[PDB]
Amino acid sequence: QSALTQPASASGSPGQSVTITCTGSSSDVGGYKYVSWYQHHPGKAPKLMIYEVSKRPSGVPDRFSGSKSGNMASLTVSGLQAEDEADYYCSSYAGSYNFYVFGNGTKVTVLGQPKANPTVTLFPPSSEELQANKATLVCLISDFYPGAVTVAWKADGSPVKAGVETTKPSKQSNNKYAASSYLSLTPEQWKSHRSYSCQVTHEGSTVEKTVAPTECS
Amino acid sequence: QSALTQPASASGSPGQSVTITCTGSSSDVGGYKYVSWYQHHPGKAPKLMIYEVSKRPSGVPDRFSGSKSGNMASLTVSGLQAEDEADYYCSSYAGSYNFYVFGNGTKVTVLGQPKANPTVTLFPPSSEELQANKATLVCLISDFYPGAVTVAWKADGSPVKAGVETTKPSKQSNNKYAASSYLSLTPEQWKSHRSYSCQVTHEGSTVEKTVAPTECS
Amino acid sequence: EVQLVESGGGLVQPGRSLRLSCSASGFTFGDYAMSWFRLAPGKGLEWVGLIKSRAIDGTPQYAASVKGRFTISRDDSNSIAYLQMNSLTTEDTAIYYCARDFYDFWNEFSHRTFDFWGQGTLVTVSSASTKGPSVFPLAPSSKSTSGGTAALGCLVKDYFPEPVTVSWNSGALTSGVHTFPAVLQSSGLYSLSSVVTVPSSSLGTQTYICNVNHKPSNTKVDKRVEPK
Amino acid sequence: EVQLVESGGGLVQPGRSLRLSCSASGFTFGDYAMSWFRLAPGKGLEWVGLIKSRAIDGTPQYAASVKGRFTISRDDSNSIAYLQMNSLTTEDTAIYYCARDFYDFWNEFSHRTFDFWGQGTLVTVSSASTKGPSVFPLAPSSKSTSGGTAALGCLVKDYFPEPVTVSWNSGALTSGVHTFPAVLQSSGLYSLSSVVTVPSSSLGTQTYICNVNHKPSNTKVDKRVEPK
Amino acid sequence: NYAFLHATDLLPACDGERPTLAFLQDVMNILLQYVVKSFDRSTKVIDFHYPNELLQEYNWELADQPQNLEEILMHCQTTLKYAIKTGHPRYFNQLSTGLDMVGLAADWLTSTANTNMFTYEIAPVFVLLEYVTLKKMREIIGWPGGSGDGIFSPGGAISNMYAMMIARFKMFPEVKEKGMAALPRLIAFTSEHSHFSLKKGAAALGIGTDSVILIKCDERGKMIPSDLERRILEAKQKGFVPFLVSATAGTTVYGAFDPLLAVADICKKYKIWMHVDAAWGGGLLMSRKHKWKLSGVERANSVTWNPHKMMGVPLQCSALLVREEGLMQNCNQMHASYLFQQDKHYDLSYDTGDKALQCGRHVDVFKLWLMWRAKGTTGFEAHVDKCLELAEYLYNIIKNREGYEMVFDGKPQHTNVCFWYIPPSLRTLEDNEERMSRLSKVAPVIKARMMEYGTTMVSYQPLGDKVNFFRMVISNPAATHQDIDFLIEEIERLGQD
Amino acid sequence: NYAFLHATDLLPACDGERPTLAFLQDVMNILLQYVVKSFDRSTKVIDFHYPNELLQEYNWELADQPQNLEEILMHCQTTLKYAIKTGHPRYFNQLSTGLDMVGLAADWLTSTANTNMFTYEIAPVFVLLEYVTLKKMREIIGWPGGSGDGIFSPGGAISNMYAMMIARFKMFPEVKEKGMAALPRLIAFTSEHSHFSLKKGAAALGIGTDSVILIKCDERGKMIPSDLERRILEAKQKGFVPFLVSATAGTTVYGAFDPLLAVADICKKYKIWMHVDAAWGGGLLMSRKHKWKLSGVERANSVTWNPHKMMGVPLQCSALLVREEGLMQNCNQMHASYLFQQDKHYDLSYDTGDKALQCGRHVDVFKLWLMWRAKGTTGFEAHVDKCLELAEYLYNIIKNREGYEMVFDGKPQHTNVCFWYIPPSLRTLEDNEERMSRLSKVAPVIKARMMEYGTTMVSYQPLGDKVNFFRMVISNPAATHQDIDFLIEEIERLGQD
Repeated sequence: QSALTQPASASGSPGQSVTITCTGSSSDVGGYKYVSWYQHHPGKAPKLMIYEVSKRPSGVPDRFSGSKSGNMASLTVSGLQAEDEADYYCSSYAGSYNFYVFGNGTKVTVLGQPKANPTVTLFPPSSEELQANKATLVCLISDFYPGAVTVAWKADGSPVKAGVETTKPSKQSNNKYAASSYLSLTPEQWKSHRSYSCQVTHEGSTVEKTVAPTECS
Repeated sequence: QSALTQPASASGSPGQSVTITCTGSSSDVGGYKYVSWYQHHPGKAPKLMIYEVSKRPSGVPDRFSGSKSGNMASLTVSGLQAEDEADYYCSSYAGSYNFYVFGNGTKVTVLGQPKANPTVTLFPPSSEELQANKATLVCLISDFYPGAVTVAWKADGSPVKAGVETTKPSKQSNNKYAASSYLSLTPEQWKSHRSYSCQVTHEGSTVEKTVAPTECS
Repeated sequence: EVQLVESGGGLVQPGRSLRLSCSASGFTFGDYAMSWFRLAPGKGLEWVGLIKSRAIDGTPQYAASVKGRFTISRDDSNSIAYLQMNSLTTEDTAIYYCARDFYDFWNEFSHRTFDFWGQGTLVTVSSASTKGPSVFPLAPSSKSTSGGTAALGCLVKDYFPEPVTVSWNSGALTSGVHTFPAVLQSSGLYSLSSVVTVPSSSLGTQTYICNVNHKPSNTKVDKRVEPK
Repeated sequence: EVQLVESGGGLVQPGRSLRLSCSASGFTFGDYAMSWFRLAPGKGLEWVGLIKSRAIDGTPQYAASVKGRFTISRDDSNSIAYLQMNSLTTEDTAIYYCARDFYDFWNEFSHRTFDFWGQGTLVTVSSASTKGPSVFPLAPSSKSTSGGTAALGCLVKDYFPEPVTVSWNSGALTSGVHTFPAVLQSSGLYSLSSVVTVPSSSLGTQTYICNVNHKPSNTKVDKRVEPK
Repeated sequence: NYAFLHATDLLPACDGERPTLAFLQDVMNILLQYVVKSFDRSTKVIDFHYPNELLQEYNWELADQPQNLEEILMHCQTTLKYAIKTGHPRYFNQLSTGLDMVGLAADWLTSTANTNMFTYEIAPVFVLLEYVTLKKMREIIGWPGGSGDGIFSPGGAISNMYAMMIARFKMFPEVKEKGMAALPRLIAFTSEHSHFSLKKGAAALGIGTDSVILIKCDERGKMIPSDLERRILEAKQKGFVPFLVSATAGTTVYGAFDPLLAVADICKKYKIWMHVDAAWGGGLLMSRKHKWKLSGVERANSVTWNPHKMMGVPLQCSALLVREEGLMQNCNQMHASYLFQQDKHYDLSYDTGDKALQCGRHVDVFKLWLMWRAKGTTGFEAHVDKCLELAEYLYNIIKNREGYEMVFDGKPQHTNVCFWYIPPSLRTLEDNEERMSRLSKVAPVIKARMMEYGTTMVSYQPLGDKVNFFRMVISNPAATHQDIDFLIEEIERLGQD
Repeated sequence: NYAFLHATDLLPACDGERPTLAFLQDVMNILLQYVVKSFDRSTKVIDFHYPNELLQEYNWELADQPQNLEEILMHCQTTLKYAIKTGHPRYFNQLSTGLDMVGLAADWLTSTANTNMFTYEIAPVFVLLEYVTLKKMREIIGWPGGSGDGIFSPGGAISNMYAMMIARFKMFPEVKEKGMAALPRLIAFTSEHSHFSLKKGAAALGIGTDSVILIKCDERGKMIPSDLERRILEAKQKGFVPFLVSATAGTTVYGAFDPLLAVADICKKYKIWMHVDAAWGGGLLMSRKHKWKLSGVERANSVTWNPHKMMGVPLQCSALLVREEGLMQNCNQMHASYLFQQDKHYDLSYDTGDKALQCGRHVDVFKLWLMWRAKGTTGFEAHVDKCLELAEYLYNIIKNREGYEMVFDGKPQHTNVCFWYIPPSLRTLEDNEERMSRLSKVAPVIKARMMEYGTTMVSYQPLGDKVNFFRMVISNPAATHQDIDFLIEEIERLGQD
């Protein structure tokens, strides 16, 4: 079914303003004026921020502002504070068959700027793993801000989309700003590609860690 | 048919106020919000004063006020002026079957003081008429104030409501404040009653004119 | 801006047909409803009929009284409405007004309130056939019963068409005399009257006259003679 | 204020039936709509089903996916709603939240916006118990390739139920260590890892160990041996 | 012979008469042969066929060239073969079941007389028949001397819409020109078990389903007066307008009777239009043994009665009876003129044609009137009293026989028996809640096997909370004790272990 | 026999067969005589009688006791005496004049089969007939492979109402929950000469007649494009929503054709749903000689077609064809967990769910299907062309004769001849603008004479400002050249001097 398109992450600095987008379809956001926005703190209850395009509920201050035009809604957080750091979800009525629909949410983080570029470090499969009949390539992406990261695996210059995962931010301060990415293969699949790369994309730039070929091309 | 009930005449003095009532039924005035009031001055087209209970149209003074409650509407003239002296008609939508209905109309008179006592004069049938086999009794009511005057005929203390009419006022001279009332009978019908009276009721007091009985007890 | 001018009125015999025109100006006529009202002298306003906008319907609606003998019509090309009246009764005597709906044709509150009233045209319906004015004296039954002053009068009846011109003592008095408004008395008797006030002691020895003139006929002269 | 409290959560076998309760407070329950939403780990929110005000109708609505195996039910006498889940799949693992309509139940804008969300209750559906943790070393693949500092690691895989406890040099290291939050890899493999950073001079000449414990099984001790 | 003959060779051709006289008789022979064989217990109730099989078995495609008469006779025969016989004694799958002979003959006459009851000018007798029948029906309710307004309607759903339309128009005439947007919020009140057509009417007429309040019912399907009066108070306090209260006499699942006396005094108290939906309860109004059941009906403002459900009348015939004369004409006309007055000879009082939304009207009266002649009120009473005797008998058996549980409290209200049956294996499991899982599947399995065998057909349904239960209805005219006994045995014999 | 027998002893009783067979044959024998008499030109159509007299003559009273069968047979015979002879050739009073033999036989089978199209289980073949027939009608329109949605409706008025409801629900579905009050002002466009069904629909559905805007028509009778674009422009500027444009292919007053192709581009430009009313136009689609008039029909979104007027089908069969699949179920159905449950014996894709406001409807398809088999498309074409020929014959006569004035510009349409007739004595008078006074009375006087001698029946009406005119319509199959020549002569013979 339809899921509303929201950018995964957004950021700003204290006392500044920031605006978040929620782009739907003609069958949801474009079809109705019933667009809501929720705020979600980790492990807690969702809180209503905006209803009916631009209207607030009681006990939310007048620096949160809503608006929409055509197939796209916007939330604008003016006068940024430290505590405004949360997940922001948009939702729409979407007719009887689908009923409700939600977005993919946006993580707003308050500090901003490309403060620290990631340090990437790669680890190849152990002797114990190869004997077991498995191969795990592990990539560690250390100490970086903004929190948003897009990480990709390339074997001999080809992108690998199979047998991978990367772990999400948690409560701990040092594991909020670090990411681990694990690629799992079999030994006679791992042997076929000489060179393994772990490349990351972040607001500041791109940073790529690899192991160079052991034969001449 | 439904004709909306309006008081015949109402009056006041400059800088004061006056309020006019228009009482209908539950199926007209009580049933709908489409109630209008018109102002009519002699020799000129009707003018909308109030529509939809209390709304004024463009360029009508902000001291004519409309209101309603249940089966009865009101027009209220605040800060009364000389030019406010006119006929005021009320009208209502009455539903699809009858469409519109109107009131009797109300004459507003600007003075509000009983300045002079009316002079009433009665006249027996003309000799020329009696020879013709007709009898006309004429009653003249001079110099009455402030507004309207109500006259009735009594023959030997019994009311006569047949074969009579009274002359409607007009702007010219003292014809606003003078009225004629003619009663027409036949001689062998007129001779039956001993005494003919012309009695009037007016704002200031009471005034009764008569011709005394031929035989006295 | 909006102006409505009605024409076609006059004196008409009962049973005969008559067409009233209403010529509009200041608005685009074909998109608007038009309504007919009638004002009878001192009897208030009455609704006659209604014709809607051609964008919203366009078929005429009438009132009970005039149903199937009056007919409302339009010429949208020249901004002009008509009321055709067939088989007039004496109860159809009135000033007839043309009126515009207050609201625009797209509007929710359309066809519920009327404004922009014309000047109206008078329609009088009459079967009177009486010839010339009959003048009647109004004077005391016996001498010197009225105290300090006496009031004399001339009563004018039978005149048709309206009205008559009254003067006291050959036009010597336009001050101290009062001529009352014309009105219709029972069974076609159009009726007027005028008063003159004089001293009580003047009666008999001083002659007072009323002179009455009627344009489609001839003039009349009436004297007040001693009540012996 | 209005308070919603959800209960019934825990670890449950696949194919079984389970009832989640939501106990409301702060309003006259039988006249109000109640809605169920689900938050899946590391993904968005989804609507599960809705049961309406009995004044408005009261008939429950569900989502396509869960239709014919989830059932929403009420006890208006004790202000408590239920979600019954039948034949649970491992893909039904999520936090389930209870929610109240924002508007008053008579109102025109009813059944369009939801507020007063509870804490939610976690439902985990079993990936099946198996043998104790397998520990794997993550360390350099060739002699002295390091700069000013060297990083070592322990990778722990093939465990369930969760969690595991990780210690470095028998609790000596409370600094220079990073332990990542547990992740789930393909084929039901729960996976955690920890890194330790030390000086490049030390490597090979100083003994470093990772200690892993899992309470429903046995503890493991893994040594970092020479790269050469 | 019908190889050589086509429908263009029939009348009004100049050779047409003789083949026309033949063809109608040959068709009528096939109809008689279908009719007689229907009313037998040995013949199976149903034989089941999927869509696609029938479409490959027989050509149903529509023709370019005319097709000769023998093909048309085959098409008739083939259709009547595959079609389901709705006369059967052992067929309780639908509320409509059965078929009387006089109604059939009347509906055949109707289709031959071939006219439109929207005016007297082309439907002379039929307009008079409408008047006299509806007058007698209004008398029977309790309205003095049969006075009031009335319309023949094709079905109860359309009758509910007409009633709701009149109810609206009574309170606010403006809707015709102005539409729903102009007017105050119209609130309607109805029982929690009330039929879905009332909700459909609300959606259709622009009023919206939200503004139609369901008020809560007891164990028996009967609307709670206190919550009703309270919700009326709440509504009228908030500046909304209560216009319609729709109270139910014989609910279509449980057969339940709302408290008419209570609702009538509420209708007075807050000035509300009263709709009594007696569509599936109407039959009882004939009877003088049991009249106490309908207590309060005399003070109703609009009544829905279905003869096709309750007196056995061939399909399509619903009657909407309204207390006040003149309403329907005023409600539904979209001009003052309107071409039945004043030039036309016939009086306004009986025609009065432009009094419905539809611009032609079926002659649904003639079947009902000719049946009411042939059977009478005494027949309708006897029919109803016999159906109630079977329902009393049925309850007395099943309640005290093992493995039967009722969906509602006490005796059937009504002849509607809403029950659950418990297979032997299940019976010991007294334990709360868990037994729902098996129970919710029993009624499908039984219905499947019933339809396969063709032995007896009874309806099943779930209703909201209440998992899939059996709904035995006794509106069949060809029912007798033996079928009831057979069905009780058949349910147990099939529903095991 | 029948003098001591009652409805009770007929079927479904055991004794029933032999009496029931005899009774149904006796009823049919009366109908068979009625039919052959009714079609003859010598049989007088009506003897006119006031409502009161016709009632007082005979026992119409509703018996408490069962009446005896002898009386019931007489009641049939007496009704058939009094009732109109609607087979007649010279009878043009109504648009759906006349009766067809195979249709009659089919409508008897329809009623005898005695079931409804509520679900496939209770009406198997008939549901399959609806599919093929409506598919074939979509093919005849021009929609690919017969693709789209469709329902058979009980007359045009209900089709228009359903179409308007769909057209709304396609823009905003929220009407179902919240009603028309919770939505923007929905503006609808329609021709100046439009039929009253649209007004009735607009009132019913809560949108109001004021929200329906009337666009001006030319001399010939068709909706002017400039005014149409202007009203759409005005509406869409003023913050109102254009939702429906209703284009009239064959206006019921005049037979006039709006320009479908032209309007379709305007519909596309402003995103507006296109309703094509062909209720008095439908027949023309069959004729491959004349089809060119209806070019642009292939763009239309909802089409109302009446078979009963145009193909001869027994009365009140209207077909609503909708371009977009799935709309009708979602629009009209509450949810719904009884009819449309997924645990059925067949998969739910074949439904045929709750696609109208009415709950359940009779198997009316069978007659049209059987007629289409028997006559074919070629027979329908033949009929339509022969009617158009007769209209051109009639035209050539009235064209070249004094005192005959056509109401619309140029020659016949379609088969509508809309004319004024001027009596001899009136012909010689100059235009002084009041001649309408005499002209108005003519059609009433002629109508009285025509009916009183029973020689022919033609429809008369005034329309807006236009005084009383004759609307002659050829839809009768038994009409001939001789009857036209006779009609022209008869009008002069009555009208003089």
